[PDB]
Amino acid sequence: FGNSRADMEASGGNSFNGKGGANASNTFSGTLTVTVDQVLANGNLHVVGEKQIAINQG
Amino acid sequence: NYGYQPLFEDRRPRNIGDTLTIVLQENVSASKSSSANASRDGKTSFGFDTVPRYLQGL
Repeated sequence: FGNSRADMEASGGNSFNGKGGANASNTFSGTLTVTVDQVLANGNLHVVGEKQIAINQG
Repeated sequence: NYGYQPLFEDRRPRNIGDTLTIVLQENVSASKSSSANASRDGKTSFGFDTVPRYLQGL
């Protein structure tokens, strides 16, 4: 053990941090009058409708 | 002669040229938003401050 033959010192480190995420949203509010353009075999009604508003510059 | 006119029925437009009051009340509002993120951090280290003799060559 003389002459620092067995003296030793070591250190080590390892680090990892990952993360992730996502999100989506949508809202819609209004009222629209549509018209029936087809009646299906079970009585369900296909409906289509369009509202066009022009206010000033569009 | 203006033809037959119902007595107790509410006054409705029935023929071409009849007038009707439209109360314009429109309130439409739609919105959508989304986001995504991802992160990754990595750190690694190793150090031999004092190396014993039998480990020196390595």
